[PDB]
Amino acid sequence: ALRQARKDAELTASADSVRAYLKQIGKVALLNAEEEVELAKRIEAGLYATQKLAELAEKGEKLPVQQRRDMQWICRDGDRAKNHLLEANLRLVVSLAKRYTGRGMAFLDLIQEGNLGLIRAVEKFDYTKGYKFSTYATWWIRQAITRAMADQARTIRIPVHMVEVINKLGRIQRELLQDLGREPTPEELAKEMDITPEKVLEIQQYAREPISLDQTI
Amino acid sequence: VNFFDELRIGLATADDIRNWSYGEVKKPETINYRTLKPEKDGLFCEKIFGPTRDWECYCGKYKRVRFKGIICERCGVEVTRAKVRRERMGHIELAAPVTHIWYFKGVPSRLGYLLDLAPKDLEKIIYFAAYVITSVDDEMRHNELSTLEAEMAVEKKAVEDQRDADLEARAQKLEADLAELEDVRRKVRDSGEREMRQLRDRAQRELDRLDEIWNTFTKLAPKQLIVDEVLYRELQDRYGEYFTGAMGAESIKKLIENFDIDAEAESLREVIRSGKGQKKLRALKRLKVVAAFQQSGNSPMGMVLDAVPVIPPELRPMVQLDGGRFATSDLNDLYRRVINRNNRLKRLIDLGAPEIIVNNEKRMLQESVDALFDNGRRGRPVTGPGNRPLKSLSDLLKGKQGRFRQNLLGKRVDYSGRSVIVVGPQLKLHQCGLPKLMALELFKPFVMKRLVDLNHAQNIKSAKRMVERQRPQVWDVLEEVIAEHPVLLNRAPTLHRLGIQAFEPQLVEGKAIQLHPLVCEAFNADFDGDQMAVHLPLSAEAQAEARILMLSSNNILSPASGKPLAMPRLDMVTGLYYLTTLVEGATGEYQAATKDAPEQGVYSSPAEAIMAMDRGALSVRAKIKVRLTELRPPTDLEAQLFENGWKPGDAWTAETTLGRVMFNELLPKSYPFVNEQMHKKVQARIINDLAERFPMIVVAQTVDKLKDAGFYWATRSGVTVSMADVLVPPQKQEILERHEAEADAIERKYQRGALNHTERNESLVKIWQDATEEVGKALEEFYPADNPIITIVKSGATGNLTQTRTLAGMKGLVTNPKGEFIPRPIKSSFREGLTVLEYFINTHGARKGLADTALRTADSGYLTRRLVDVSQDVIVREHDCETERGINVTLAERGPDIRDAHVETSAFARTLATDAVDANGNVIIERGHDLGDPAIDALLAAGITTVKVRSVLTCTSATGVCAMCYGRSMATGKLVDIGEAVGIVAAQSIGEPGTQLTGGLPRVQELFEARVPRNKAPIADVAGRVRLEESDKFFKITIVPDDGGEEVVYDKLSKRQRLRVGVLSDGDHVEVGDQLMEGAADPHEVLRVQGPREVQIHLVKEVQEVYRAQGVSIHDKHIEVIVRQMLRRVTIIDSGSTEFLPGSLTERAEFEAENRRVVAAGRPVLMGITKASLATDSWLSAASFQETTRVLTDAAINCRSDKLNGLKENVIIGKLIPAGTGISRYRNIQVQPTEEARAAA
Amino acid sequence: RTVGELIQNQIRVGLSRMERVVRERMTTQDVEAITPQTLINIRPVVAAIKEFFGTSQLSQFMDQNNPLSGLTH
Ligand SMILES: [Mg+2]
Ligand SMILES: [Zn+2]
Ligand SMILES: [Zn+2]
Repeated sequence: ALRQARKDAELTASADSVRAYLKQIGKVALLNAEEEVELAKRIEAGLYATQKLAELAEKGEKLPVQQRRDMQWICRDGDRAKNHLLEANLRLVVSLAKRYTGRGMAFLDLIQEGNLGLIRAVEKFDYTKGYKFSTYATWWIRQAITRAMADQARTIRIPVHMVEVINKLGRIQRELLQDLGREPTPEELAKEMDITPEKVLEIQQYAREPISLDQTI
Repeated sequence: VNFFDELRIGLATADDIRNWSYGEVKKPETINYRTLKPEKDGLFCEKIFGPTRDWECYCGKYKRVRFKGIICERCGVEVTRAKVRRERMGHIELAAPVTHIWYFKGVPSRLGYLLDLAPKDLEKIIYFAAYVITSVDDEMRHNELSTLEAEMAVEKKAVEDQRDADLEARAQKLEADLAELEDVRRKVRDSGEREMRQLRDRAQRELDRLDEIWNTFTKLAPKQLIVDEVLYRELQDRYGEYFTGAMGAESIKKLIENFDIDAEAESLREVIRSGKGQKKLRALKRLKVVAAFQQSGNSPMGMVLDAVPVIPPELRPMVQLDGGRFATSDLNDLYRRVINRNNRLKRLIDLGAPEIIVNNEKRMLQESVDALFDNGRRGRPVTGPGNRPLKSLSDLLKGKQGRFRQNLLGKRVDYSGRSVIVVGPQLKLHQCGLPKLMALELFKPFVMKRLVDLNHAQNIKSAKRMVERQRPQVWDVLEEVIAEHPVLLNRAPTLHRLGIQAFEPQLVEGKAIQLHPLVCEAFNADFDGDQMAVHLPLSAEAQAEARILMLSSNNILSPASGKPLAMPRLDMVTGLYYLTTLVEGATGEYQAATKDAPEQGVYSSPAEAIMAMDRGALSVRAKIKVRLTELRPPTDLEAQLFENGWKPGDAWTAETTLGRVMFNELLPKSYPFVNEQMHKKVQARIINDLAERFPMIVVAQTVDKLKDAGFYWATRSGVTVSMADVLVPPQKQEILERHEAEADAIERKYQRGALNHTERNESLVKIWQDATEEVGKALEEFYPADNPIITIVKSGATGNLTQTRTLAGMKGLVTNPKGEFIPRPIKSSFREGLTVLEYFINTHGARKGLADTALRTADSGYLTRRLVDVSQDVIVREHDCETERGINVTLAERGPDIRDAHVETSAFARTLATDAVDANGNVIIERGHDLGDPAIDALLAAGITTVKVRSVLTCTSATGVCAMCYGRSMATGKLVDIGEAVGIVAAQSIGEPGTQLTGGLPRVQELFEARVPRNKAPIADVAGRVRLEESDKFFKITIVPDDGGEEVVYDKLSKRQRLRVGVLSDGDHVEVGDQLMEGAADPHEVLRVQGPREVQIHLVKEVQEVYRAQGVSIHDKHIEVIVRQMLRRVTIIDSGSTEFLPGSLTERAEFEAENRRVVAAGRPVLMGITKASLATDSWLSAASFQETTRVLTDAAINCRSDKLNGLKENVIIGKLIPAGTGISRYRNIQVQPTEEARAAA
Repeated sequence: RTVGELIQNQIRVGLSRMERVVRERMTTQDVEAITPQTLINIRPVVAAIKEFFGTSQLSQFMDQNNPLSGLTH
């Protein structure tokens, strides 16, 4: 009744979203320099085979079966390659996702917001340079995550170029709270940002995250 | 629009949700940060939801009322009124459809019970932890299974060959190694053998995997779970025409599409037929949820959501709070999460992302929508600021503070005020007093109307200014506007029907509501800072009903009994008691001198006596001989003196007091004479008699004159309290010190330790209680009758002998915080003043009392809520159901040949079932007799010791009850009305005295809840002769039967519980009805042993006895209305064989109709009131009481239609209450002016 | 437990809130060249006190209906 309900409490609270996907990303083993290059070559060969087959599809000349099945097999090889690469590169995405925990947006979505940037990275990766796909994709993961966190983190919309000021305001206010000890003043904030002290007042009123109705007071 | 009938519930199918919606939500944005207008196709957006402000487009093109129905081509919003923002719902198109949580996390899971899964397995399927195979083609997989088994066998042969080859190679390698090296070698042999063993393990695991793949491929069917998904990965590409499978809710949509319901039904029928036991038990819960979809029109397709509806913008509003801050609703966050996740998933489908990412996005989306519909339903809830969970949609329909319990039941109103109440003793019972400013504010339109209808205000605006300035010209008008215009006075908490009363507002100066002194008994309102609300009925109907129903003058008698509540109390009692009390040895007393002098004290008129009393010559209380004319004489005196004619003008001599004459002068011209002191019981009896005999207006005036005279004489009463007026009795100390002498010996034996603590405590408590009673007797004896304390007490005005006992002599014994009595009593009177010890001991009981009474109000409120919610349906629907069935009331105490004391609560104010036949058949009373005191007396004088009365317990009505079977009403004083809501009257009346209920409230609570007793005393299943087996520690009771067979045995019988007092002894005979032990019989036991009617008697007897104990009296029929609402359903063991689950509570009439079979098997059940309001026929009320989601889910899938026959539901929806003045025979009445009146004009 | 102790608890909780920030601060800052006057967080104590008299049930508005009301309060 206590131990059984303890076991039931152990069994019921099972997935928890994060542990459900950590399992999934845990399965497909990560690549090394050769396999990344091979799968990139395979991807771009597949895309080249599709952009080739477009010609023979739209224009004409119904080619013999063997070469067609070969080209289809190269398309499928490209698909397999991009899918296997995307299934490989994920622990990077979660490792970068684990930086932006409790920053308006939920930790769970930021991984997928990372995965979009990852897929764009996979789209626009250049193997000829031979960069390491982590060190390459770091750009796209970050830019995608922070581009999402710019918009969807807040209830009210504020563009990235007008929220970066609020984030950096937060950071440097934390810095000035850390160093000087006390709270700094909008004037000194405007002296730090090099702006009109009537703007930092305007940006704080935006920085007021809205309050609920059904709250026990 | 204005009209309504039966409401029905269902499941919102994606097409129906799309058919609701006006546009699609496809942006996570709320509002623009600069301009604060909502963005296009986001939350709050003006395109789909209509415009924000009244007559405005988004950009700003049309703001005229001229243009109605036109849709601007610039933005695309429709120019209409802003109200539609509360009436317009949105929708969200999901790329992948997700399931609804309600039919999943509910116990049992319904989705799983439709497609026969375990809820954990279903969970795993819907939350993307498993693939499910939707449809397998047995014929197509069977046909070419041979070839696939051949290529399988080849696929095995290959890996067998490779295994053999590698084993051979490693063996050859080993032998070559040994041959090359030839202890150190034997180790390398061991290593080689180990590696061969590893090859063997790899090979056997591969073969096992292949064999298991073929096994799981061969054994394939719909509704099957895959654990690892390597099986499905290998099964995915090969066999691409035989089976299909998806993860999530789309799979469940395809599954519910690939489903014929009648097959599952007819399979279920043979499963419940053949598979009787656990499988029939599991089939039993499936029966209802499956069989619903056949009898109902709605499909099970609507359990999975392709589109999700969006609650209107204003129910989840974003308005800026004072100081620049923004106040939003949590819904916005959840909807934003859902739409964001959706809009990401769409892009994941657009790009062509991998299936794991997409399915994880779908899982997270599922979790988000699940959370949005119900947060904290699955696992950890979503938290925004400071780790507090956000209120989901189902959170806005559940809990104590969501809806129903607070939001739909009670709310603040217009044309309404609240002030401090004060006694206004000048006023007539129908009149009240209003603070003239408060009044001026309360009738602010009604005054303006008259001020512009007259030439006092030139224009309506100017009138609205003049009423604001409160100018001298409005006050002469406010009388003209308030002239016979009723107002509804209400005090929270409203404990009974007379807790609200309508009055005529008189305009008074000051800041106080001048209440009438007679309605304080009803309102339960002491003038010690209590406040009452006033309401202004606006509609002609409301104004009329205020004047007709709830006018104080009409509501004199209690709904509870029919005793007058609007009667002299506290002051008026002492006033009239002094006025009428005849005391000897007074001034101007009638002596009747013997031969020497005249009689001296005779009076020609009451006027002469008033003239004599105005002089300091005659006292108002003396035996005097008036000659009376205007007052109707006593029955005997009329019978003697006049006989033929009455006495309006006829004169007669009395022997009374001027006060009694002055009192009788108040009572009606034709009413006979009293000549008796007005004790509150006698006042109650007279006013009750007057209420029974005369019209209500007459009584309502006579009681007003009684009030006027009462208070006028309450002054000249001479009732004051003083240190000299309160007297300590002389025997107090003599008794106290005589009990101290023995108490000393008790405490001495206790100190010695010869007597136990409990024995000494008991002895001392007994002694000092005896002493307390003695001091009480001394207080009773010593005090003169003219003493003010005796007047305030022994007139019945207030208090009791106990209070004057505590004030004169000794406070007595006083209890610990536990309840056990402290052996040391309070020997000092409150006149004498207490010692620190005595007072400090007194504090306990006072505080405990204050606490328990401070809880009692809330507990009794809670009880009254249940007792109202249970009897929501019991309204008088028709005149007569035409039955001969009735309950049998004794009406007489075994002769005499000895009248019954509780006739007044039992068989008084009741319609009869039969003709009152006697021994011969000299039939005295016929059917349809009110049973008034004359009739009740006549039935006693006839010589019958029983009568069969027609009650609600035996009423054959389709809906509620029929008028004639209820009996006459207590409120009206006539036959109960064909509209009356006798159920909620009964509920209020039974619910009210719980505050005054000081063995107690637990017993009535547990009785009405029908729960197992605190002391389970057994009743006799069979009659027979009792035998005593005096066992060790406990008892054992055996009844030897009359018919012949086995004797009834119970194991452990509690000795401390005590056997029933004819007394229980070894070798007596006891009846079937008789309870064996002294305490409480288990209602279920009594039902199953005897039957419904004896329990119907027992419950009413038991509920009455505890009221009779506390002194309050309610009329049995009010209990019988609730006991009826208890005993009116059946429990089914196993029967029906068509949409009837075994172990299901079923309503009588609906059960009987299908049971009889013109073209089942039920036993009587006794249900608890909560278990009755839980198992009610209605759904939106059942939802309003408790467990909203549970019942509403069932209601939705069942498609269960409520008739709105119950009042409680018809309160929640703002519709005309069907009870009282809301039946079709009332609400539709064509009143034409009569043909003779028309032409006359 | 009286005003002194009821404050002392919030000083304790504030100082415990400070101890973590100190434990981090001395971990991140250089060895010897740190200066505890230089590196010390004032927030978590002043917050712990300000929050005791800000909204907490045991820090009530004085009953100034009269002296006696205050004295009893
Ligand atoms: Mg009071
Ligand atoms: Zn427009
Ligand atoms: Zn009836």
